[PDB]
This record gives sequence, C-alpha cells and structure tokens, in this order.
Amino acid sequence: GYSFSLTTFSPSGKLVQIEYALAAVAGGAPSVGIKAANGVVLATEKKQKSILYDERSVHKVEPITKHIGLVYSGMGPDYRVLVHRARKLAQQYYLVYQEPIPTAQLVQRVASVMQEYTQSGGVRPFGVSLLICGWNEGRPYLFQSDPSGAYFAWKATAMGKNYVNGKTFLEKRYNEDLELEDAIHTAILTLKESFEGQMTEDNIEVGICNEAGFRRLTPTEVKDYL
Amino acid sequence: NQYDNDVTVWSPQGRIHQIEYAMEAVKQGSATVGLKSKTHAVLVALKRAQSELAAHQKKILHVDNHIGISIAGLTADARLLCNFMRQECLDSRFVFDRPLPVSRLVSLIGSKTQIPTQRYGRRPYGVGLLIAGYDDMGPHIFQTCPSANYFDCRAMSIGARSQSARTYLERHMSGFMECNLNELVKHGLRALRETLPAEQDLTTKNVSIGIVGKDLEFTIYDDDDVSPFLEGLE
Amino acid sequence: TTIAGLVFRDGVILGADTRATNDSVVMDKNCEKIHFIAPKIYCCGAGVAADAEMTTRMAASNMELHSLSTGREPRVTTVTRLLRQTLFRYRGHVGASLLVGGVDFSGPQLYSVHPHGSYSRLPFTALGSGQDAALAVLEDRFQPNMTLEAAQELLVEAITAGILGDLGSGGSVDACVITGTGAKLLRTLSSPTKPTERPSQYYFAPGTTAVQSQTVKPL
Amino acid sequence: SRRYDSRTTIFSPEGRLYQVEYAMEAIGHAGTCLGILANDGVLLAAERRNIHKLLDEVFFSEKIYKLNEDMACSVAGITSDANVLTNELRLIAQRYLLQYQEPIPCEQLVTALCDIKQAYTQFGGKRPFGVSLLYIGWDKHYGFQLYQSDPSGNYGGWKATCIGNNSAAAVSMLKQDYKEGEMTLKSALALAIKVLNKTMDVSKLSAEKVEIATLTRENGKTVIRVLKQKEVEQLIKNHEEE
Amino acid sequence: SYDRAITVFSPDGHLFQVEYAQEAVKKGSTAVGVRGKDIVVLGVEKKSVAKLQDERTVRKICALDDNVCMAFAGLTADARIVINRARVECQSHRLTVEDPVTVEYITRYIASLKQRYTQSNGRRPFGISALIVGFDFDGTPRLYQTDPSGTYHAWKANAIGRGAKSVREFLEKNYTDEAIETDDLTIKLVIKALLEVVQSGGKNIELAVMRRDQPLKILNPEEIEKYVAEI
Amino acid sequence: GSSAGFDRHITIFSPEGRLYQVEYAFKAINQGGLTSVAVRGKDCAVIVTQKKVPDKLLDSSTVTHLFKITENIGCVMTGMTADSRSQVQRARYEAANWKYKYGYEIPVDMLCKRIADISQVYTQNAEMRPLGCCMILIGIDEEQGPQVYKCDPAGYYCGFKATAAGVKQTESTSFLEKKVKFEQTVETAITCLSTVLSIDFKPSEIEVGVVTVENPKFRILSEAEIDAHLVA
Amino acid sequence: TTIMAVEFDGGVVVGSDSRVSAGEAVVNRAFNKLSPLHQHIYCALSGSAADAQAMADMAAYQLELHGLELEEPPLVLAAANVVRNISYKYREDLSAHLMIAGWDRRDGGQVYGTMGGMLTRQPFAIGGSGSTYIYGYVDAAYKPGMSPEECRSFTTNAIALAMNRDGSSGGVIHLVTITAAGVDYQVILGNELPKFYDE
Amino acid sequence: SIMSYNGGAVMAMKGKNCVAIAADRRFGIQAQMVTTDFQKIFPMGDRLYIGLAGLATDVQTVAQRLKFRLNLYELKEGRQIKPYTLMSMVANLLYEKRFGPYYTEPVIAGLDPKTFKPFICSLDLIGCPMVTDDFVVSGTCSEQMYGMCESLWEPNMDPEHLFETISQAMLNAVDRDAVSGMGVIVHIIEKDKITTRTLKARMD
Amino acid sequence: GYDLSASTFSPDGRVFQVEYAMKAVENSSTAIGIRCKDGVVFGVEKLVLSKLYEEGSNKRLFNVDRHVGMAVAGLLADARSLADIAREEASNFRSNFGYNIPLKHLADRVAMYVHAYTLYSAVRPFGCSFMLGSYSVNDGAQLYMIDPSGVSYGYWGCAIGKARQAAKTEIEKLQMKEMTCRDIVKEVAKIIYIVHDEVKDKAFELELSWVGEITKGRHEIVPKDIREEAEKYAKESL
Repeated sequence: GYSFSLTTFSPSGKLVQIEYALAAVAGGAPSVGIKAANGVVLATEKKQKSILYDERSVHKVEPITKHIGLVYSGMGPDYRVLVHRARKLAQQYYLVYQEPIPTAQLVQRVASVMQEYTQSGGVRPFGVSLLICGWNEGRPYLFQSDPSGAYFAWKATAMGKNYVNGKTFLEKRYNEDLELEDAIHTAILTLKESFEGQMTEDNIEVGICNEAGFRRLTPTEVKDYL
Repeated sequence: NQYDNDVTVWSPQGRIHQIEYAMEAVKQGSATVGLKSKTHAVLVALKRAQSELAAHQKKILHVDNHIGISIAGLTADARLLCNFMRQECLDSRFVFDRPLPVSRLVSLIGSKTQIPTQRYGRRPYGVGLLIAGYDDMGPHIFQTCPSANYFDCRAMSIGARSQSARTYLERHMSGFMECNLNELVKHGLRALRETLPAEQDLTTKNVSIGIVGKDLEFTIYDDDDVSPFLEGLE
Repeated sequence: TTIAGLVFRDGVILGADTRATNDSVVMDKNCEKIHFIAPKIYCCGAGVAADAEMTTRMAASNMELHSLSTGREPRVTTVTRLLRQTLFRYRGHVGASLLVGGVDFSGPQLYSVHPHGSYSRLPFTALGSGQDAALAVLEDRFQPNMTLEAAQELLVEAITAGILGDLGSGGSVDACVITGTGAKLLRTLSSPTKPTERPSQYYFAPGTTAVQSQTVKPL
Repeated sequence: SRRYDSRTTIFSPEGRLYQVEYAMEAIGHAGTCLGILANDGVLLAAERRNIHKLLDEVFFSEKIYKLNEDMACSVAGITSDANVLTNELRLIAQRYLLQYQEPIPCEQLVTALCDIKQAYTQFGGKRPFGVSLLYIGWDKHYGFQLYQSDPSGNYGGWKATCIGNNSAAAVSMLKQDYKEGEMTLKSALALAIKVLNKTMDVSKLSAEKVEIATLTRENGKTVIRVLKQKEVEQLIKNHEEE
Repeated sequence: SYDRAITVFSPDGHLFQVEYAQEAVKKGSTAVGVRGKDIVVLGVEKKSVAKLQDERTVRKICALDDNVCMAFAGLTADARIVINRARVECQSHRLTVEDPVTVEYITRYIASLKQRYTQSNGRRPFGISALIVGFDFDGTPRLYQTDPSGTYHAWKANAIGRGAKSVREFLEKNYTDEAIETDDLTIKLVIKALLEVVQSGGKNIELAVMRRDQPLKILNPEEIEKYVAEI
Repeated sequence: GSSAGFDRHITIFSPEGRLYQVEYAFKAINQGGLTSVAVRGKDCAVIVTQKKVPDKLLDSSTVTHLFKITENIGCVMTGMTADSRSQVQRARYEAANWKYKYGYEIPVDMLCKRIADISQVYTQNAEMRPLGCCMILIGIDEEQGPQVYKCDPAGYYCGFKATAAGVKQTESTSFLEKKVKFEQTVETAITCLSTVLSIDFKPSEIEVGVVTVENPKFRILSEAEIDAHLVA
Repeated sequence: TTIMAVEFDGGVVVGSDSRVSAGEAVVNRAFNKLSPLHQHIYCALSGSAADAQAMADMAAYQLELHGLELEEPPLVLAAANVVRNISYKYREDLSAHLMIAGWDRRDGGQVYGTMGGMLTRQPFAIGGSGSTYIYGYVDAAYKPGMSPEECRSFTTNAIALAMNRDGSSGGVIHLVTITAAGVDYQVILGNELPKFYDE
Repeated sequence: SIMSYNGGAVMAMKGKNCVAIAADRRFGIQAQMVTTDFQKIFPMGDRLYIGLAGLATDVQTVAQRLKFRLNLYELKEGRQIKPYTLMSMVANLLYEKRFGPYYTEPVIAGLDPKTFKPFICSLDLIGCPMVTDDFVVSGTCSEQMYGMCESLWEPNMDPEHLFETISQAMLNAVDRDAVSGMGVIVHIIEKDKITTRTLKARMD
Repeated sequence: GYDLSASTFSPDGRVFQVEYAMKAVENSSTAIGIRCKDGVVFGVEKLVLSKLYEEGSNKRLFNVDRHVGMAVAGLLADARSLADIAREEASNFRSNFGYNIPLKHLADRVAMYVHAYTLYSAVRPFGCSFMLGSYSVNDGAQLYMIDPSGVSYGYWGCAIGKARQAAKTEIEKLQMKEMTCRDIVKEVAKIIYIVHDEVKDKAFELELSWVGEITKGRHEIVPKDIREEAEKYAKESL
C-alpha cells in the first residue's frame, strides 16, 4: 500500500480531501437526532430505489451496545466499517472496566479512527458523518462525529441532504423540557420537511435511547407514530 | 513518453520500453564470441581500455570448474549475476556432490532476472551474458539477455557491432563440431576480429580467451598466454 | 467447587455452590459461579477462578459481537466451539472447567468443556472438586424429559451432595433455569448452612486502642 | 507509487517546507487563544467557535485540556489533530511520572511533543499536525510558565502570546500593555478581556463566546480551573466600566 | 514504511534537496565563531527580539558536553534533534572510552549523521549548519563547522547564517595574532564581526565563551553592553 | 462533473464527493455483455443467466456464471470473468471458515455482507482497484426462508425479492417491478431475461440454479429440466 | 478406548466404544468416538480427546473446502492424507490416532491407519488402548470376502471382547456402515452386547 | 515462598457508611528488618485506597503502574473512578501477566464517588476479584487475620467502632506473625473525612 | 493516463494495462491445442530468429507435471515463470492430498495467480497466454487456456498467437471428438503449416507434444518418427 498521505494541506490551509468527504455526507439521505429530557431519538430516510429491495434486510440505525446506537449520512459501506469498529471498541472497553462504555468515551474512540484516515498512508477519509446517542449516568447523550474526526455534542441536529433547512426547523421546535414521545414527533417532522413523497413506516427507520436501553423502533410502532 | 520509465508499465503496442532500454546496454558493450565444437566450448572477448595507461577491463570470469562466462553491459550487474551463479554452483556441489548442469544453471538465471521486470520500482539487469560449460550432455554455449530470455546456441556474439561476428559465425558453423581446440579458437578469433574497425587489430592486450572441454577445466588466457592462439591468424 | 447441569423437558438447569477457597481456607462464602454468556446461555465455572472468570467474560463479549452483527440469537454450539478453540490454543494452561447450558433455536443444549479444549454434549454433567458427589446423585435419579420443578429438585440435591461431601465446596446453592421463554437466575436457591447465633460476646470502646499519631483530612 | 506521492517532507527551492507553512495558514484561521503569565499564576483565554444554540454543554471545555496535575494547554487549528497531540502529552507526562516519580517539568513536556511534530516534517511521507498549542504549567525549577509550539515542532517560552485568528493584533496589544513582573492574575485577566474584546469582531465580547482557565498554587498544590460564566460576565462588565 | 528517495542527483550532478537545505541555512540568523589563544567564543544574532519572550528558551548556543558546545543556523527544530543526538553520543563515548570526546570527534559524528540523511530513503536533509567549539584533553582550542551536505572543516574564525559571507569578509581582514592576544580582544572581535550585520547593535547579540577547563559561560546583557562601549 | 488532481485514477474523493473509480468499475460489469436475474419465490429462490458460447471449440461445460459456494448456497456472477472467479473463491473460503469457527452454516445475508465488506476496502485504498463484477447469492434460511442477496463493486449489499445485474439491469428491474406490485418464480425469471433480450432461448442457452424449502441443497437444472419450463 | 474399521466389497464398517476416562473416573460413558469428516468419510478418534477433536475438526474444514473447490466428492485417500499430514506435522505435540474409513467412487471402501503421521491401508484396523487385547482374536476370526452383516458382527464381537478386558474401554458400542447408498448408524447398548467368557 | 520474602499484612473492613484499611509498616528481607515505615497502602482517590501485600518490589511496581493507568483514565474521562471500576482495572492489570505475575495480593477499600457507598474487595496474584460485605485480608498472616475478623467483625459499625475493630484485628494478628509488624497504619474513610492513625504496636 | 496502471479503471470500465499485455501475446508465434477422443495434442510454430541457435532452443512446450503439458505464447520469460508456478502448484497438491492434481483444479489455481497481477500498480500483468493439457483414465482428456486477464476456459480445440483467428477456422473443420492422438498429430502439424506465414516471419520449426492413452497418461514430446510422418503429411498436403 501507499505509505504517503492522500490528504494534505492546500496553500489556503484547507484539507480538500476532508472538504470533499463532507460533500459526500451532505448529499447523503437525511438524518435527525434529538435529545429529550428522558431520552434521544435517531431517525433517517431509508427510501429504496425500487420495491424489489427487501427494506427489512439492511438497517441504517444500528445498536452498538445495550445503551448506545448509531445512524449516519453519506456512504453506506463506509458506515458499515465504522459500525463494526464501534462495536469492537465498546467491547474492548467493557472487557477492561466491566462497565458499559460511556457514550462520550465511545465518540472519542470512534472519532479517533476517523482522524487516522485523514493522515495515514494510501487511504481517503470516511465519507460519513455519525450521530451517536446513548444513555449513561441517568442522562441522555447525542453526538455528531464528522469525517475530519471532530465531534460535537448536540441537543438536536440534522445531517445529510437538506441539513441547513433541517437545523433551522429544529432551532424553532426543540426545547429542553421536551419529553421523548414528543421528541419522536419532531424528529419525524424534520424528516418530512425534505422528504420526497409519502413517508411510510418502511421508508424511515427510527431508534430510541433511554434508561431501558437503545432500540430500533419496529415498523409497527413507526406506523402508530405516523 | 509516459510508457518508458517503469518496468511494470506495458506500452500500447504491447512492449516494455524499460526492458528494451536495458538491452541497449548490452549492445554498447564490447563484443564477445562464444562457439563450441564436439568436445570443447570457448569464449573470446575484446577487452576495452578507458585510456592508454589503463588496464583492459576483465571480460571473462570464472564460475566453476565446468562453467565460464563472458559479459557485456553494466559490469556491476555482471559481477552481481556472476556471484549468484557461483553460489548456485557451490550449492549443487555441496548438496548433490556433482557439478550443476549448465542448462539448469541457465534456467535459474532466467528466473532470477525475470522477477525485477515485473515489480514496480525495480529494473532489469543491464548485462548480456555468454556462458560456456561442459557437463554430461557435452559442451554448451548459452546466451542470457537482460529481459530474462536465454538461448541455447552453437555459436553467439553480443556487444558493439556483434552482428558482423554473427554473420561470420553463421557462415563457418558447419565445420565447428569436427574442429579441434586450436582450430575452434581460430574461428572465434576470426569472428571476433570481424567486429573490429578496419585499422585496429586483435593483439595480446585487448583479447581474452576462456576454454572448457572434455578433459580440461575452465581456464582463462590473458596477454602472453594468448600468443599461441594469436600466432597463425591470417 | 461443585457445579452441575441437566437437560429437562423444556430446557436446561444449571447449579453451583458459592464457596471460594485458598488451599484449605475459605476466602469467599458467597461467590457467584454461574456466569452470563448470553441472554439464553449461561456457564458454570470450575478450576482456576481467574481463568474461568476471564474466559467466560471473553466468550460473552465475543458472542455479543456475533449476535449484534448477525442480528440473531446466539447458538449454544457457537459458544462451545469458541470456548474449546480458545482453550485448546493455550494447551490446558488456562485452567477453565466449564458447563455451558443454554436454549437456542435448535432447543436446549448442555456441554462440558475441559481445560485442554475437549468437549462433551450430554443430558447431565458435573465439574469441580465435588463433581463425583453430584454425579452420584444424577446417575441414581436422572430421568429423561423431567418437569421443571423435578429437575430443580434433582439439581439442588446434586449440588447439595457436593456441598456436604466435598471439603472444597460449601455455602449456598445457586441455580439457573433456562427455557424457550425466559431465564431464571436464582442466586441462592437454598441456604443449607449457616453459622452459630453467638453464645458469648466481646466488644471494644472508644479508646481501647493506644494511638501513636493522628491525621484528619476533611473533604 | 511516485506518481501519486504529494511529497510532504521535502524542501522547496528557497529552503521552505510548504506543508508546514500551509499547516500554519490553517491555524491563523482557528479560534483565538491567548496566554498571559502573572506573578501569582498563568491563564489561557480562548474564543469558542462551537456557538450554535443546539450545542449541548457536556464537557469541561471546548479547547482547554488538562495534561497532568500541574499543566493545561489550549489548541488552535485542526481539532481532530489536537485530539491526537493532547492524548500524547498526557501519555508523555505519565511516562515521566512513572519513571522519576515526579511531575514532568513544563519545558520537558513541550520539547517532547515538539520532537513528535518535527519528525512528521522530516520523514515518513505524512502531512504534519495542523495544530499550535499554548501550554501553562507550574514546576519546581521555573515556577509559573507559558509555552507556544507550532506545526514545525518549534516552541518558545513567553510572558504573553496569542495564536489563532487575529494573533498579530493581540500580540501588538500585549506588547503595549503587559508589565514584566508587575502583572497579577487580576491584571492578567483584565488584559485578556481587553485583548479578546479587540481580536474578536463581534463588538460585544459575551461570556458564552470565551473560555478562561487559570492556574495557581494553593498550599503546595497546583490548581487548574475553568472560570464559570458568572466570573467571565463580571470580567466583561469590568472591561465595559474602563 | 516510506521508502521514497528524496535526495537524488540532477543532470549536472547536483543534489537539489541538499542545496535547498543550504538555502534554509542562509535565512537563519547570523552565528559567529572565533578560535582564540586560550578561549573560544560563539556569537549569534537574536533577529527579532520581542519583549514578551523568555530569552532563555530560544538560545541558539547549547552545550553538548563540558568541553563541547555549539551554535547553529537554519531550522531551529532540526537543530534541536541534531543537538540531542550529539549529546547522547557524547555520553556513549564517555562510557566506552572513559574520556571526554574531542571536538573533531563529535563534529565528525554530527557531519556523518547529516550525510546519512542525504542518501537515505524517506528522509530530507537537515536544514542547519553548526559551529562546534571546545577544548581537547591537551588544552588546544577547536572550532569546526558542519553543513547540510555532511562536509566539515576546522576553522580559525567562521560565520554561518544570513550574512555569513559579509561576516567572513570582515573576519578575514580582521583575524590576526594581534586580535586574539587576550580574552577580551577575542570577544571584541566576535562582537565587532557580529555588528557588521546584526541591526541595532547592543542587545541583539547572544554571546557565550568557553575558557580552558571550565564549563560553558554565557555573557549577560549588561556584560555585553560594557564590551560594546569599548568598541 | 467536477474533477481535481488524481480523483479519476485512484479511489479518492472528487470535488462533489464522488468516487469515479468505483463508478467506472460499475461500467466494467457491462463489459461481459451478459445479464443475470434472481427471483425469490414463496418457498424457493432461482437464478437465471445468459449462457453464451460463441466459439464452437470451447467446452460448454466449463462455461458457467453459476457457482456453488456451499451445499445450501449458490450464486451468479456478472461482469469481469477473472474478477468473478476470485470473488467466488473468496466467498467459498469465507463460508467454510465461518462454519469452522461458529459451528453452523453461514447465513446468506452474513456471507453477502462479508464479501461487501471486503469490496469496501478497495474503494478506500488507492493501491488496488475495485473488482469489476457483481455477486448475487441465493439460499434458504432456516428461520426466514428463501433469501436473495446482491453486493457490488461499491461495497453496497442488500436483500431482494427479485433483482438483476448486467447490460439490461434497468430493463430487468422494470419487468420484475410490475410482477411484484416454484413454477411461476422460475417462469417469471426466465420471462424477464427473455423479455429484455427478445430471444426465447432454448435449454442450452441459459443456466438455472435453485434452492427450495423442501430441497435446500443448491441445484443446477439440466438441458431436459430447463426445456420443461421452456415448453410450458 | 477401542476402535475398529473393516473393509468389505462395497464399503466399510466402523465401530468403537463410548468411554471417556480421567484416570479411574468415567467422565463420559456414552461418548460417540465416530466422527464424520465428509458425507461418505468417517474417522474413529483415539488417544487424547482434545487433540482428536481438534484434528478431526481441522480435517473436516480442510476437506470441506477441498470438496467444494474440485466440485466432486473427496477421495478416501485424500481424507487420510489430510489427516496424515496434520498427525505427522504435529507428531511431538498431538497424542491421538484418527482412524480413517469411508467410501468413494474410485477405490470403493477403504480403511486407513494414520497413527503418528504414518499412513497405511489395511483390510481391517484396530486402535486405542483396548486394541491390544483383541489382536489375537481379530487375526483368528477375520476372513476375506466378509459381507456387510458379517463385518458388523465381527466388529461388534471384537469391540465387546476389548471392552470387557480394558479398563479404559466400556459403555456402549457405536456402529457405522458406509457404502454408496449412504451412512447408516447403529448403537449397541449394554444389554444387547455380545456375551463371551466373562468368568 | 516469594510472597513471604518481604512479609506484610493488609486488611480492609466495611462499616456503616465508612470503610477502614490497615496494614503493617515493616519492610524486611527474609528475617532481617530494613525499615519500619514502608508504604503499603496507596491513595487512588479522595475516598479510594488500595492496600498491597507481597513482594516489596512488585508492591511498588503495581502501585506505580496502577497510578499511571488511573491518572490517564481520570484525564480521559472527566471523573473520579468508581471503586468497582478500579477493581476491574487492577484485575485486568494483574491478568496481563498471567504466566509471569506480580507477587502481590491487593485489597481495595473506598466509597462510591457520587453515592458514598462502602466497597471492599480483594484480588489474588493473577487478578481474581472477590467482593465481600464484611472484610478482606491479605498477607503472610492471613489466617490470623481471618480468625480476628470472623469473631470481631460486626454489621453496621460506626466510624469509631470500626476503627477499634480493625485495629484489634490487625494488632493481634501481626503479633502471631514473625514477618509482620513494626507498627500499624489505619485509614478510616468517611463521607467528609479521612482519618489516618498509627497504632502503638510491638517493635519486635 | 488511464492506461498506466492495472489498479486504475478507465472511464468506460476497462483495464488497459491488462489489454496491453494481451497485445504482447497477439504479436507472437501461434500454438495449438486439440482435444481428441483419447488425449491432447500441442503444436507450436517455433520461430527461429537465428541459424546459430541450437535445434530445440527456446522450447515453448513444457512439462508442468507427469500428466500435464503446457503450451505458451507471448513473452517467453513471463511464460517460463508461469510454468514454474504451475509446477509448484502440481507438486504442492500431491504433497497435500496424495495424488495427481486434476487439470481443472490446476488451471483454476494458476489462473488465480495470473489474476493477482492485474489489480495493482505495484506489479504488471503477465505478458503471456498458455494452454494446459492432460489425460487420465478417471478424467479423460482435458484442455484449458489462460490469458493475461486470468480467465480460464476448457476447450476442444484452441489457438493462441498472431494467427489464432485463422487457425481456429482450420481447427473448426475437424471431427476431433471421434479422433485419436495418432490421427490428430498429422492434423495439428498440417494446421500449423497452413497458418504459418512465408514471407513475413520466415524460418520456423515444428514443436509437437501429446498426452493421452497412447502415451499412457504421461505428457511428452511426440516421437521423431511420428513427427516426421506428421510433418511429411503436412508439407505434402498444403
């Protein structure tokens, strides 16, 4: 393999490869995360090209541990790699400390794997941003990790296609006092703002995180919420 | 332009320029002739001299008691290959207690020199070789190339203006098998002198001879030792 | 240590004592020897405590990763294979004697895993220093397809025999019931032994110990 | 493959290293950090750039990292790079403490990270770290200290310095106002707010837009502490009155 | 692992990378070394002298051992690496030969390390030049100079960095036996030679001397000021 | 269609965030001039492919795009032949290894994911190019039933009811779309291929691999077996 | 442990006892020592349980891949060669003999002994700690041209005689008959075992 | 035996909302005493302490390596480590040298950083944790400590009563052990304070 | 420069570097392989570039195994290393499973090795195409051909070289399925003489090797007497 960096500084001090990885994310399908007082919701568009695609086959909203879950915008097969890595990092942490990894410690480790693909030899950055949610120390957590390996803690955010419009919509609608069940509604509504046509309970996917743990809402439940 | 820099870059015509450029190195080298009879295998090379006060460069090296070589091209590469050949012969004598058959040694060279012509960053050996030897299948005259190809011949010539020697070689090769030692060495010398300029002539300074036969170990003759063979040439 | 397992009509039942000893001295009078591997798979540990503990934690961690990626319930056969392949790698240097019991898609399964890597799929097994006493009970009273309550009673008796017959075992009896539906981890199913009610008494006051120096640091 | 190599660690015809110079351009665009050293302590004051209303606060601080019991740093430039470097300084300090059973002197820590930074400039073919640090520390050899390092792996001790956006301006403003030896933490903090009020093009400074750690000695124990918003607000108030 | 050749030959037998490393030395601050009778003096320019900078942290005159010290010019970060390497080598020599290394011996080592970096894969040449002074066991003063290429010579008085040529021209026409007669005179020479380039003469020069046997000494601002008044 | 530096030669991000090299590898799949169709039934899964032997001296028995991964898993490759064979060999190795370490047959969705993971690496590493082929796997799951999965050069994979690959991929999808909105499954597949190819091929013109609930073992239909479905 | 395999025109008959011991304690009295490496190829394990199981699993995996690559049922000789190689390569580390018996379409029913890395084909083979007591019996009872039924009887008798004499053998007798048609298992319980002079 | 080479005894005791940790102060090689104030109990937080008994060299190494890991752990995560988590950290550290272990049996005593719940445990040389609700002993005179603790320990003791209990247990236990003694240091860990006392002990 | 590396796909999804290597095999002598009823026959139009070369020099027919023969076209050095790779495979198979490697398996293995040099910029694709022929009683006659891309196919009749498009039509008009090694040796020789160019590419030698029932499964050079007849029937019938 090539042992020299494929991401390097331009004369303006930019790392264009990372700027271009971010372009990939911004063209990805939309994703939303909202941290309510008693939980977090993750929600994403999983519109499929046809009706031949067995929608139930592959999942964009994925558990990492009992208490942490992920969603992403950008490049699906890049996401897969990260999901597997986060799962291995959370296990590694549990085998040492015998306590499930705090959300912010999972975010730092995963983000660190992302930064290495901005500097290591022969590789391109990840064309993915992550939203990670978790519950630990009786508090809900939501983070975004980008392709540069920078992370940020949000109350609520949107990414993928139409994120700027999405964020403005979440400025206006989010409050701190907001309970989960409501959070879920404004998650699903932020998606609607940019959705093509007829959001069913099989062309979005929704995960929740609270005291009980992290789980993917079942299509049956998504339907109720719609 | 974009195809003649790396050995791993195939050109659109189906050629590899780098291997062709490495063959040019053998053509710039001093001419050397190799022929064999029925019981002997000889090598004759024209030694070049940088200046009048310099010694003529060695062109005939020892490999083993039944194998000898003649080089053309990059001398550093010639010494490299020679070392490899010497080791192989030594290994054969250590393991099987018998001389390594010339044909088998030639195949090892082919394989060794083939590797570098397929890997990025590497280059072909820039040396052409003439191998004389004597095993159980009689005397042999092999010719190794920079592109890892080798030919089994009755007589061969490589180096600057070696085509003229080759032309002479082809014309007198019919009476090589029945030729005797003295006779066979004359033909080589005559063919070697054909590549030389009209003015210049072969002497005991720019001529090196190496012979290996049925009952004779590979020996090299330099300067004064090449007087006998030189005496008689028309 | 006395550990045992048995396959009953609707699942498997695991059992173990709660005594941990150092040579011939009781260190822990209530150590848990029935470790969690997965939601429907448990494992009893005998032999080197540190080895058993680290091995099951590792197996549970690896089974979790597998379950997360496949998105399905872990099979008991995957666990035993993961365990024996690891144990065989260390050539018996990792002293872990395990009794894996669980219920997967193919039904109830029970395995006995040894330190060198060998394994045995059986209807009932027993490991540890009190393994012979428990086996004696099993051989004498085990019937195929026993009822859940009848199996518990038998397992309790098997563990009980080891607790009273083997010097290495003692304390309480822990049980673990696994079926297709749920899992019942019965830490302390029976407490057959206890200490005296203290005939005499001895106490110290607020100055019975002569103190040389003192240093108090407020937090 | 030579064709795709960017050639990160070679000199230009004037004896310059471009990657380092371009890494430095990155930094001059990052949020402003400034360090001032007083008689009774040292402080760092950093512009925050994580400002959006939906950001959660969950963390000690955005850009101020504690390195060991006796030192902290703030960073300017590529955040994810800064995460690599700050984790490495923690490892270096703990290596020293393990070996000598004593805290690492502040200049030894700085130097050892800068060796890591110079190596990226000379061999290995990777891009450099796009990070400048300010480090504040107390040690038994020199007491209160403030350092700056840059992507070349170069460092230098200061009385007061600034990196990031509008650093040049901050520096000329510190050259006007910093009193050698006559500075107290109160005075330092005042000056920070003054310099930070001028390097930030938002007119009203706002205690939400800045982060201020101070580092002091109390009873033979170093105390590092991020000022709370009230204190910063007051600090700002106090500048308005001037 | 990076195995790309950075330093390679050019059509007229020129090593471009080595010449680019020499270009970096030319932009470095001027450094002057003068070999006196019983003393060795080093003097570097301070270039941009800020009032908020801790003077002691950016000294360009370090000590490699008790008898060996050095001043450099060019890339400061690169200089630090070289200096550390030399320091480690000095302790290694002191442990295997039970003796303080000679000035030329450590000069040879640093030069060798610099050459090694001009013919190795994946690395660029060091962008610095160094002036090495000190005394050997017998007591004779030494003054050496190494550059990026790896070549080194023994000098009487040399100057490196920006304005090395200018200082060299003035040193040739000012270096005599009646210029290094006494310790004071030798120091004045270096200060006077440093005044030919360094702007705003006075506190813009960093001076340090090494008298026979004793450890390296550093002249203070007022101590240098006094010398300037005599010139 | 913006481009800068070497973003069309190696797998690096272009200005718009695209991976041109990966996109070119999708064009390499159509270079073989073939089309594949996989249809999932109620209790079966079938894979039909275009069998073209335009050479006469070629041994028709050695010409096939259908491969046996495991006893219960079969697949159909589309695109660069040599690349396909290496991927088939990799899949077989992955499957055998899975059973050896986990104790049970690898699920079709897990096998497809494993091959897709390996393909992803090629889109992130510049030293090697992606494979110019497409893999479609069929197999019977013990808990979910008939399964049809397909992964590509981009590293993307998914489960399908029916899906195609090749030159007429867009036309096979449009034909199967209307049908979704044993015998019929096999017929539908053949129909889709025939419809987009307009040829109504004979028994020796196509290959058929199937897996049913009753007969899970991967099977390949013979000339007499293929003709029977063609006559009806 | 006592294991046995006999060849017959059309296939093989493999059999063994079911006793797993740890010194004087029986750790498993109903263990199956016959493991299938492939559809028509079986192996009888003897020696160290962990080693035998480790090698059998290794061979099954290797043969499985081999079978799929060549798209044809593996040869019995190939299976024996795969076992022989492993047994020979790790002869100083492993301590178990994996008897090989099966049937292929090329050389019919074959029985191979792979003890210690050495490979030899025999008409019938016996291994394990209890095999020493039945050497004389099998030599005097074996007759060429034995039918499948006669092979199972021969096998059953021999193993029963060994089980009664050897302390490391006992329990039930696992029997397997391999032929073109397929594999047919059979278990002879304690009460249905052949009786001989036990006085 | 390597564990008795330097000698030493450590014990932890649980009380009502308070923990006690004590140890001997003797540092000796075989039968010869070298010093009488060797540290065996190390602080791992405001209300978290680790007691180490066994080979002196390993006692110091483990303590130092644990500090290294704890410091880094407390810089990474912005919080004080929990007593249970420390136990696992130590177990992991001890288990790393599974076949060339540190000769030391640690005992941890402390209160939860946020809930102030008493916690005591002991680990063996290879790292096998053992959490108890009464007491844990470790050292050359463990048998003697067991006897004392088993009869003297009572449930729900207050800070003063707990101090007297652990002091009497250690004092009388080290008096029957030839290689343990030369003073006893006791640490009483409470919600708002830590009390360190050196007992009047036999110096023979 | 889309055609500079094998790890670079061109805009229309083609790997030009591999195609350039196929051009090297295109501008080379023609070799033929025919699968008869009970064996395989190989024939190569060995071009004698010089009269100095010894009769039998630069052989393009190799024995990769006791029962396997190999006929190559293109870069002889590349072909020679591939022959050694093939030999290694056969030898390794026998040591692992205890018997002669099946031709199909051998061909698949070597093809994968060949395919490995067409994905990276670190190496270049092999500049040669070869044929594999063998015969056994349990397998019958088998013939395979591998090119620079790594594709491996089984054939009844095959041709590789500069005149493969003309030799295929000549091979087409033949009933090789009912023919035998003894009878196919004359047709192979005849076909080779037909495609061989007179004016261009002058001076050639005929190389003949076979494996089948006649040679008892062993691959070997066709006997001088039989080759004589074949060459005598090739020149007389042309």
